[PDB]
Amino acid sequence: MVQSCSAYGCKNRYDKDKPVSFHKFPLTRPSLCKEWEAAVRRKNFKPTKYSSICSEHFTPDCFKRECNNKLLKENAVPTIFLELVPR
Ligand SMILES: [Zn+2]
Repeated sequence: MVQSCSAYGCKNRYDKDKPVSFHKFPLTRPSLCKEWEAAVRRKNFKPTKYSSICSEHFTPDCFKRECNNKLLKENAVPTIFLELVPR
């Protein structure tokens, strides 16, 4: 537990061992960004400290980029909270 994320009551942990990464709510990805909202599903993901997501929810394939701490290409999505379902 060396870093928080948006995911309500998440079990993330920025440890030297745990290869978990963290990202901040992006602006380059807007429409798709709506998807990120699902990543939260909370009252209203306030960009104050919640404007960020952890890898634990993202798909391994979404980490194709070997950047410093910015891995969430157009593909990026918090699948784990994929609300998109047969309404
Ligand atoms: Zn998380």
